[PDB]
Amino acid sequence: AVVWDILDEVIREHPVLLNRAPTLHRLGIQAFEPVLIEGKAIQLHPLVCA
Amino acid sequence: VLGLYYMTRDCVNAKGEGMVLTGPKEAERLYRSGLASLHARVKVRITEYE
Amino acid sequence: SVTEFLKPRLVDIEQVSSTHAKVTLEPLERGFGHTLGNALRRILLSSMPGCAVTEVEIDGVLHEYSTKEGVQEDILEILLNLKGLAVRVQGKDEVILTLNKSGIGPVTAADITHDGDVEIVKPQHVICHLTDENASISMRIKVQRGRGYVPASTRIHSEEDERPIGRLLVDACYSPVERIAYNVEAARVEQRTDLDKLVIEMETNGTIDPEEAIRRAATILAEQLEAFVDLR
Amino acid sequence: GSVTEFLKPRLVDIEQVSSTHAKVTLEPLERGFGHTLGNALRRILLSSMPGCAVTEVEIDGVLHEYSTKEGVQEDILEILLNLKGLAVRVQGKDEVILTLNKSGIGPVTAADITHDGDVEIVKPQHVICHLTDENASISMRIKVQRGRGYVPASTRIHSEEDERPIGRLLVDACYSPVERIAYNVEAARVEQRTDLDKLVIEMETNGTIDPEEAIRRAATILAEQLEAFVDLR
Amino acid sequence: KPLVGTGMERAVAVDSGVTAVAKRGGVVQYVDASRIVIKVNEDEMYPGEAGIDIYNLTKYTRSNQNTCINQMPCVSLGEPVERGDVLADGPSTDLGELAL
Amino acid sequence: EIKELLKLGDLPTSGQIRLYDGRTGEQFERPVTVGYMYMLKLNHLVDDKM
Repeated sequence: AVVWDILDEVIREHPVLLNRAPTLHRLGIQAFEPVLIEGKAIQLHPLVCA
Repeated sequence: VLGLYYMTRDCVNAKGEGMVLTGPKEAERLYRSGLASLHARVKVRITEYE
Repeated sequence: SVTEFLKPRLVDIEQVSSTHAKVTLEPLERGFGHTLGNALRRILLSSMPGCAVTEVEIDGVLHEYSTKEGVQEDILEILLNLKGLAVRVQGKDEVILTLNKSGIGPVTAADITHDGDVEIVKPQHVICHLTDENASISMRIKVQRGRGYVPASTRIHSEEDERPIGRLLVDACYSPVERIAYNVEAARVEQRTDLDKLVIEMETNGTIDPEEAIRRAATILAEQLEAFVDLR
Repeated sequence: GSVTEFLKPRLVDIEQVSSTHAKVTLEPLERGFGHTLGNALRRILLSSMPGCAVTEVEIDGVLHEYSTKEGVQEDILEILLNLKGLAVRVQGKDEVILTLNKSGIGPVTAADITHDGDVEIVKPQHVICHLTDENASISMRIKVQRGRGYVPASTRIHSEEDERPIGRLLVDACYSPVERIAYNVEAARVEQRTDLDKLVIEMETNGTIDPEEAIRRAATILAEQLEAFVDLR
Repeated sequence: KPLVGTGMERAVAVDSGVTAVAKRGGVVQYVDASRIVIKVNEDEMYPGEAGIDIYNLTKYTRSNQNTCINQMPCVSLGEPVERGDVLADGPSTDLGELAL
Repeated sequence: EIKELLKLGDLPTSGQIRLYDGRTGEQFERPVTVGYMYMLKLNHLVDDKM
């Protein structure tokens, strides 16, 4: 579990890029600051999903 | 959008129509306490800025 | 043991002001945050005992829209100001106060007839503006101790239709809370990620600090429950 | 007057229509108190109630749940599903072992389970399997324990029991004995006093838990949680 | 079963190969988790035949898309069975009706 | 015929019922359509794609 603590420490300010094929226009790739959830689905904010 | 539309639509007759609220906080209270429905038309004291 | 439950820590309080404050709890079991927040909001809104101003009488007034010269604001505006009057009485549950003034400018609660049993918390509050000299305002207002909230259409009755010319009615916002909100979020401990973390945002008039109000609400609910808990 | 005071509720009446179906009444309650109390009670009752459940099964001659036995009508998976439905009360132990032996053609029912004097099978009519040959026989051991909520078998094995044997099987444990809760509120008549309410709660549960103990336990938990609020600085 | 069906479920479930259908009428003599033994009635059996038919169910096997394939009996000892009856359900079948 | 079947079933004729929100214990002002539906799982499980 110390690995989980380290993992929570590392990403605290580490943006990641989300991409949806096809990337029709440049909005198709965007940057987000992650939050860690159990499960296996990536969770988006609906507004940007539009 | 559906929620906002419902929230702002008024009706001719509703619970507590015509009363006067000294501030939007009291409007929120009267709604949450269930003594007036959202659609009821009322006079309210409001501050705005420019 | 099955009886185990993760009691929360009073993880923080953040006072934006004497009236405005936030209180946060972490962690709580799944679904406990919602029930506790909902129950507290209910009790604060509908059952908190308070002292409020309910009637006003003015000699030249028969109805809420009775015209009056000299005063800057309308009668309904002064009614709203009275509704906003922050007042607490420690003595009798029913008190009558009088205000009489002739002066250009604001009519603050500082000019009410003071009494040792009653504290106006915010004397700086303005009831109205009186536009001119040789113009006077004279009123009597009635303050009462009650529980919850009562609007005008609720208090009016045919059993109390025997009213004189000079009687007006004000909504008695006894419960001193001005706003209660709570929101629920996720928190993690012991590699568990199925937990409730709770945030409460609160505004109340200057009668009491919000912490005191929350403690009072908790005590009320516990005293309600007490007849059931056979445990120590 | 007495605006600062309150009346207090009590369990003025309790009624039982069946081993599973029960009705409880609280009186008197002040205005608005009824709904908040009913909502809190429903929440806590659904979530928290301690329960007794079936966790481990061991059957001779069976190595895994997907196999099949000679004489049983249903597959092993079906009989595990049947056992998951079992409801049982245990008093003296935090975990207990149950034993079953049957032979000969016919249904096998919880009545055939061999039990200790501290174990109550609520509904022996609950079938488990059918034996369809005279020489067919079934002989099994069951492990029963007490816990809150619901725990999947995945996290159960994630508890990392050292040296897991081969011939023992794991199922999900739905400990919670409460199945449905409803509350209703109506105008009271106590001493002809106004603004009083009578609250009623109806519940369907496994015949395990006592309704009165259930409500007292729920109120206990709620008061305990509120105590942390009482302390706040 | 699906509550709001279309009647077609019977034909599709029987016509597919997954379900075991009663090729010869009679009375079900024996059943277990995997074997079905049926006594053919006196009139239906041919001269010189043993008058008994047996079926073996595909208990568990890899489907062509990794799903399970299982056959479960849905009759009990001594129940009469009729020509074209469904003795054993297959995947997503209950009492011979499609059960997706 | 649907209405007749419902009427014999003692359910509301419109098929809408009143409903209470469990999370607060209050009542939705609008009636809601509650019924029974037939649902499938589509063999695109998340753990096969993550």
